[PDB]
Amino acid sequence: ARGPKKHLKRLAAPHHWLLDKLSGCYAPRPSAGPHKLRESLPLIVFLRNRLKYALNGREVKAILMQRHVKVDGKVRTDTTYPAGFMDVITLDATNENFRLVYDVKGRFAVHRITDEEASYKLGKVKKVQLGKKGVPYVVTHDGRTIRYPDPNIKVNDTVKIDLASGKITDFIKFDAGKLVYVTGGRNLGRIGTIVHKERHDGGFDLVHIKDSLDNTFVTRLNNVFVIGEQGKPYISLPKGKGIKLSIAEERDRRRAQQGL
Amino acid sequence: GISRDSRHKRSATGAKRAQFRKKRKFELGRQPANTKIGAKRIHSVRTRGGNKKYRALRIETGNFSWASEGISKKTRIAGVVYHPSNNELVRTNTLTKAAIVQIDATPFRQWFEAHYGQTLGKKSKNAERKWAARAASAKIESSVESQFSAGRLYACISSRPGQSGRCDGYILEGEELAFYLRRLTAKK
Amino acid sequence: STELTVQSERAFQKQPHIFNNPKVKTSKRTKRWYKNAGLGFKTPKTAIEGSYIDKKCPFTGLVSIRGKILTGTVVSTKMHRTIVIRRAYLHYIPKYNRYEKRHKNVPVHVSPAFRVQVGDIVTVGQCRPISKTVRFNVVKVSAAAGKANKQFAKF
Amino acid sequence: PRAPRTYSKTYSTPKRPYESSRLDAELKLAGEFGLKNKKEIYRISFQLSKIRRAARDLLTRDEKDPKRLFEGNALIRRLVRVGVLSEDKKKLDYVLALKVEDFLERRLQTQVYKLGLAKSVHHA
RNA sequence: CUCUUAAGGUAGCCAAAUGCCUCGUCAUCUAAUUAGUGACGCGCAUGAAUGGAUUAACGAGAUUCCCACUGUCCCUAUCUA
RNA sequence: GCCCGUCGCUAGUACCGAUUGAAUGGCUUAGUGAGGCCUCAGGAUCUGCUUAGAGAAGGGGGCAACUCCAUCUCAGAGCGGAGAAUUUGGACAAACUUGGUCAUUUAGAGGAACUAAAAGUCGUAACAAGGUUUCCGUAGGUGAACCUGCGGAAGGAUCAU
RNA sequence: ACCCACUCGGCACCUUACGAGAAAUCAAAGUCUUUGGGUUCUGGGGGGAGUAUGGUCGCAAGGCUGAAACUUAAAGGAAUUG
RNA sequence: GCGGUAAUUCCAGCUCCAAUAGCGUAUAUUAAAGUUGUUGCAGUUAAAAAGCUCGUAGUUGAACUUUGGGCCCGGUUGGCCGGUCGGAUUUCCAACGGGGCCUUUCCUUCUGGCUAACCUUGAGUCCUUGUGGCUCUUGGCGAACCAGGACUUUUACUUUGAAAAAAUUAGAGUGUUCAAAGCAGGCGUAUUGCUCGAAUAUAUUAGCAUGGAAUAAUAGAAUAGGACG
RNA sequence: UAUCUGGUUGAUCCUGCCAGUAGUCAUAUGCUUGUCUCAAAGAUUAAGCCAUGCAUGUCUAAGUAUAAGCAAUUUAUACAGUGAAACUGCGAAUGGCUCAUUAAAUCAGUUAUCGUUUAUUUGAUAGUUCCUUUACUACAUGGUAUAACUGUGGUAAUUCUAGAGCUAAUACAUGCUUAAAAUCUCGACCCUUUGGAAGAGAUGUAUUUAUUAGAUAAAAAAUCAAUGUCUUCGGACUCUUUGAUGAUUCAUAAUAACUUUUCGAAUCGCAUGGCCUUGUGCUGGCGAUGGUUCAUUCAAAUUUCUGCCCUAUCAACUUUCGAUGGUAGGAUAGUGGCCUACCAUGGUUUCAACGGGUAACGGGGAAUAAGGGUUCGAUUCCGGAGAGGGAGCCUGAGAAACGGCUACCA
Ligand SMILES: [Mg+2]
Ligand SMILES: [Mg+2]
Ligand SMILES: [Mg+2]
Ligand SMILES: [Mg+2]
Ligand SMILES: [Mg+2]
Ligand SMILES: [Mg+2]
Ligand SMILES: [Mg+2]
Ligand SMILES: [Mg+2]
Ligand SMILES: [Mg+2]
Ligand SMILES: [Mg+2]
Ligand SMILES: [Mg+2]
Ligand SMILES: [Mg+2]
Ligand SMILES: [Mg+2]
Ligand SMILES: [Mg+2]
Ligand SMILES: [Mg+2]
Ligand SMILES: [Mg+2]
Ligand SMILES: [Mg+2]
Ligand SMILES: [Mg+2]
Ligand SMILES: [Mg+2]
Ligand SMILES: [Mg+2]
Ligand SMILES: [Mg+2]
Ligand SMILES: [Mg+2]
Ligand SMILES: [Mg+2]
Ligand SMILES: [Mg+2]
Ligand SMILES: [Mg+2]
Ligand SMILES: [Mg+2]
Ligand SMILES: [Mg+2]
Ligand SMILES: [Mg+2]
Ligand SMILES: [Mg+2]
Ligand SMILES: [Mg+2]
Ligand SMILES: [Mg+2]
Ligand SMILES: [Mg+2]
Ligand SMILES: [Mg+2]
Ligand SMILES: [Mg+2]
Ligand SMILES: [Mg+2]
Ligand SMILES: [Mg+2]
Ligand SMILES: [Mg+2]
Ligand SMILES: [Mg+2]
Ligand SMILES: [Mg+2]
Ligand SMILES: [Mg+2]
Ligand SMILES: [Mg+2]
Ligand SMILES: [Mg+2]
Ligand SMILES: [Mg+2]
Ligand SMILES: [Mg+2]
Ligand SMILES: [Mg+2]
Ligand SMILES: [Mg+2]
Repeated sequence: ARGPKKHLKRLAAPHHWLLDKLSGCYAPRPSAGPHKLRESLPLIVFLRNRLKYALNGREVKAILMQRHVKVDGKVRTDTTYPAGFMDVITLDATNENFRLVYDVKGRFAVHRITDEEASYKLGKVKKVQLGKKGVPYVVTHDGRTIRYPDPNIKVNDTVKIDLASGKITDFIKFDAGKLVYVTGGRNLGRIGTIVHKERHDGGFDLVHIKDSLDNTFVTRLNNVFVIGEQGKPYISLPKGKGIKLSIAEERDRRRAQQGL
Repeated sequence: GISRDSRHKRSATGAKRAQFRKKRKFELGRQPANTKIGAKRIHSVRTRGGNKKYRALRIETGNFSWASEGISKKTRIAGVVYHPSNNELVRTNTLTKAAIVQIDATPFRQWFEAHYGQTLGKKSKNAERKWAARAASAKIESSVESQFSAGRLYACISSRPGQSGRCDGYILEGEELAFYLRRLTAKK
Repeated sequence: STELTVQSERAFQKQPHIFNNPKVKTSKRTKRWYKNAGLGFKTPKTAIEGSYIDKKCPFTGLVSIRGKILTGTVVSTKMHRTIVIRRAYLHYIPKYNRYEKRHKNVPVHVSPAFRVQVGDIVTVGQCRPISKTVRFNVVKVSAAAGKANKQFAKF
Repeated sequence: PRAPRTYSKTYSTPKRPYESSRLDAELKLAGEFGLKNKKEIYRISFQLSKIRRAARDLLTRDEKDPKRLFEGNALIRRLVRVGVLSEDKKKLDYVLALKVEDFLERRLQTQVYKLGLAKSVHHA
């Protein structure tokens, strides 16, 4: 329709944002950025609808315009800026550090992290090609380019990132039996270690998953993000550790914790 | 303007299709360069998303590669001789791709009689060396040799002058030359 | 379809950027290029042995096969280097909880590395638009004749 | 451009409009519990109508079905929690039985009357 | 019902090249129509090889309208033999 | 008792119908064809690079000879740019004139139906062996229902020699 | 040629009614709310009307195809008693 | 269907009924309608079997091809005890499913990469008189899937799953004073915070991924131009 | 949440419809109307016509200030604050409204781009620019020509503008530069061998063409043409380098050149510091705007499979004037009969083509509660289409835009 679309209507915004139906019409439209529009948390939704730190959005621009907030170490004044999976949100004032990571309901959770863990991040390499002048490069789900990676680093492997500087310190090959975080589908937010991979030339490989409850499931490879080894992750998981109890199981936990 | 859509143009069953919306600008098309020979004249064309396209009208010189000699030179394009699509392009000396032309050949003779010290048709120390390390090389070819006598070489335009503004090609050799030669005289 | 001449057209038919130097004497004449399309389709020997050009061939040509892979039965071999196949299927009509025989006809380019006869089941695979209609290219012949030499004379 | 403000209605209306038995039966409910409308009876029997429906639907699923368990126990505990469903009959073939007055007996209209405090449901 | 006949005009058709009255009445075409056409019919006096009705095709036949065309006209002028 | 048709009255509906009838909308032949766009020309003017003159400047470093860079100023000369009005030829193509086609409506003297409708006039066709058993197909005929010829049917008034 | 018994395959009658049906009746008109062997065709209140219209076939008479506006509370079937 | 002189239908008065901040009329549509009939109609006489046969498309179409037997493995309810400080698991037990074996039994197939599994056994033993029990390397499982080569009769059905917008709908939690709603809210040290949420389901026809091999199609070897090597 | 009742007859049982009955996020209309919450609303008919007002503008320390503007104070004799006007930039292609056209179109679910364009965001990304190469080319930084403005004016009239005089830039138009190294063709000389050499030029990126590398399906030899490195001078060459995909002529690189040569900072704000051979020398802090190619992101454009209402009183349809396919080209951002040329005779259909109707935008969905269904969706979300009707086009990353222009019709 004649060009780029600059608005977002409520009910059109993604549901893992948890925006209320009423109280206006529109939603914040995530800016162009590191993360896809439909998977992302604009700074306003974070600094307001989650952290309850600012009541307006008019207030939320007052916070960012003092450069309290910094994403992955750079400052970031953009209200709708598309923050996303694995990004580190730091408030200079209030000494606070976050990493954006998934619920088992598929929602971004407020997750507080240590000051020292806040200086690195996990990229998933989406592609690795041979660039200009023979320099091979790697690019990560968040749209970083790292020139001169290790030759052994292939697509679907994940990557540890210096933040402060850009460079890749370590990588984790995509391997049968490695700690996996589902980003996509209804299994979004579950954490399952990789049983085995269905091939399917022509498209859509499938990655079989078994979490630490010995429950199993399947997703498309595109939705599989390697975080580490069974047991030891390379990041601090959110509470619940991506297991996914049934409605029954969850009705009991919430009604067993009662006595005041 | 011109429109490259499929919305006109009956469906495969032959059914007549109604007109749905209007002409969009992104299905547009423009008129042929119909590029001619001599006296370089080029107009750029502002295309989708910035992106100049250079529409050549009237080109004299081009850059032509002897492929078996692995060298490229710039010569006068003399004229159009054969065209597969339409003959009026030949008769008008219009330059398009796949057009068969004739070119100067003196830039190619000067290279050959220097590089090979042999010449065609019919003393320095280092040069004497080089010219010996060559031939058993220099046998050229008949149908390519007799063309230097006339001083004009058959080459097929490999570029798109109404697109790039360049008129470029490669000297005819091998089977290609044998082909288009038969076409010439058994049509001529 | 094709069938002989190889060189009959107003333009010289060749493969792009496949050069044979006339200086270097060769016992094969022209050098010929090909590939495997993928997905397991054997690139048939008549493509590598052949002299035909066909830039729409999935093996010796400049088209890639990607997207749908379908099978239908050959209903028409008439137009040059292309055929029409019928694909039947039953369509479920819920109110009556029953099906009806339907069909579509898919125009598809066929390289003259296959000899296609009408009645042949043929495996076909998708394409960039080749023409106004043809979106598919013939990648395997799963049929043969269906008792052609069993059509012969008496005792 | 807004969210639709949604809604639904609370009452159903009787099929056969003039039935001496049903009009006798209904007025007696308004007489006992202090109602101003036949709609206040219509409203309740509509609530009951769907509860029976949900209970009818669950009762057809297998016993110890995940859905039947989650939604069946939840319907029950809510009917207990207000006081319509008796603590013994807690397994929902009674919610399938029930009746209108069990809901009417639970109205703050009536409970202000039930222990003193009112004396004549109209004064309530 | 009455007189009365050899029988008392049937199927058709119509102000028709057949209708006095008559420039019939209605409709249509026109600015306007004693014109034309379509209807109407107690039809002075229509009508069945005195042939009735219909009818493609044909007509230097009679008649009405339209398009084109025009010095027929408005309104006349000039040229050649 | 029931009951059928012509004939007569009021009212309504749709049909046929001279007008080679009318109106709206969608395509569309032929002819004419605005406009921007592409293109051959054009040069209202206003500059460019080059070549030479005359009058002054600044020194590459000398005692006379010798000599580069940038800048302004008027007789005079070669080889490219800008670029208005204008204009050649195009593709695109609105629109006008005259036709045709499809769809949807619609006026009309008159004609001919049907209904409301029960009834009025004329007869008695059907219902009783309905007073000539009834009905079917066909064909001719008569104010009207109907009559009559040739074949059927029983739904007959005969399950029977 | 006849008689007697059996068996196919016919044209029918007789008695039954498990069964079916609004009944009259029906070895199918049965095995149908305990509703599904396979398949073709036609009907959807009465009148308008087998009319109009278009197409099509015919020498013609006419045949096949075949509406609507409007009207209307019945029309109709079998059986009962008069 | 009432009204032509005592009108239970009109015009009023009285009284009464139903629904009630709403109630009536008109139009449409849905249920009633098994009067559109797949579920599920009807056609001798009520509407309805084409005068008759042939016949293409279409729909439909007899029966038969691994059935039966033996062993192993481990699951999920439920019984009788409960050992225990409402829930626990072993032995006893039936029941119902799943996997894999061997019975003449391709499992696509080589060429190794791999092994988790016992025909192994190398020692013997925790311990109930011992096949109750697993750690444990030196001759001895292929398929559990890597990846390369070489090839593969086509389907319908059904299972599970992925890919999947929100609002709607179904539905859980929460006392908006009730409710339609909303997605809130609930706790203290109410002087400097603590804390659960913001589920779940449907989402089919098509495409994709996985299991099943009944039912129903399809192809195969007869001028052998067969199958193996 | 699986119900029926009144009407054919003297009475009966049927067939069958009419009537009743109930609901409607379904409109109207009548009578009636006190409170809380919620709040649809010129869709239907006329995508008919429109008075007037409003609905798109926009500035940071950080592109341009001699306002003859305001403030003056506070160091600022080039400027420095604030700041109209105007330039320059970006935006006006989002939003909002409507549902006319539209029936294999749209739309939906599912695909494809190994068939493309993409402002912005986000990550990366540039020592090469001159020239016969000692009497050098502004790099301590090259050129004018304009608004606003000043003044003279024209017209009944408009967001009309003319002649005249100035002056800016991140506007316009120009134009220098930087290490080392290696590889290539040339080659003055010298000397015969098996042969080697000073020093001359070329080599950024982009553009266009031709050529080459981009291996790999398990192992070995000989000969021809060239021509590499190492001599223990017959001869040997040993270690030998390899990216991604199911798939590529892929990514990337090599050679000969080609170009009215793309880009490679003549920009702006803050701070002002080191360092000696004391030149105001040579350095140097934080970040702004830019800039080429690649990536990411917002997108776009096409695109695979399957699915639309009524209609045979529509059975044949498609190729005038592309209909179906082949070759070549042109055009496109790019695939493609998109278009042209040449060639062929193809493509669809009773499994309903083609045609007609639609009081037809499609979808998420709505109404009706045994189930099966029937009916509806202009309309709060998604997609598409439009701006009185048609067509055309400038600007631009993006529009065939209409609160843009041009033309025709009304
Ligand atoms: Mg935004
Ligand atoms: Mg052909
Ligand atoms: Mg007359
Ligand atoms: Mg006359
Ligand atoms: Mg007279
Ligand atoms: Mg006249
Ligand atoms: Mg007349
Ligand atoms: Mg007369
Ligand atoms: Mg006479
Ligand atoms: Mg005659
Ligand atoms: Mg006459
Ligand atoms: Mg006329
Ligand atoms: Mg012109
Ligand atoms: Mg009689
Ligand atoms: Mg009689
Ligand atoms: Mg008679
Ligand atoms: Mg009868
Ligand atoms: Mg009285
Ligand atoms: Mg009264
Ligand atoms: Mg069924
Ligand atoms: Mg019926
Ligand atoms: Mg009958
Ligand atoms: Mg069978
Ligand atoms: Mg395998
Ligand atoms: Mg009656
Ligand atoms: Mg009656
Ligand atoms: Mg009666
Ligand atoms: Mg009704
Ligand atoms: Mg509206
Ligand atoms: Mg409107
Ligand atoms: Mg100032
Ligand atoms: Mg300033
Ligand atoms: Mg919009
Ligand atoms: Mg100038
Ligand atoms: Mg026919
Ligand atoms: Mg072509
Ligand atoms: Mg419409
Ligand atoms: Mg609709
Ligand atoms: Mg809609
Ligand atoms: Mg619809
Ligand atoms: Mg409408
Ligand atoms: Mg309007
Ligand atoms: Mg028009
Ligand atoms: Mg427009
Ligand atoms: Mg407007
Ligand atoms: Mg607009």
